[PDB]
Amino acid sequence: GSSGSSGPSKFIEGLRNEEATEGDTATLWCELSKAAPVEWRKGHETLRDGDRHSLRQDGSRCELQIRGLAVVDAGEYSCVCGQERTSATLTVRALPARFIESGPSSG
Repeated sequence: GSSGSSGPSKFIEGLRNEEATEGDTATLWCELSKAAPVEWRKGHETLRDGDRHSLRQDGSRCELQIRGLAVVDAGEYSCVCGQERTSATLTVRALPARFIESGPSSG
């Protein structure tokens, strides 16, 4: 018929340097050798779902979301599931200080 679950949870693809643009919403993902609840961390704190953050994983796929990208956010995100742990640097290009204009010409 079917099989069970053998071996712990090990990152297959692992997290890679995610470079996005300020303002946008960075989205990182990583494959898992097995289906299990993982955890995301940003520096000296454990990310959580509810505050400008979305932590969810489908079967054996993790996907972290960080609404409100900033220059400070860009650093190093770590993912912990059980015994193994991965890390990756995130870059955030600060939007070019621009201005808004009503209109070039009139008519």
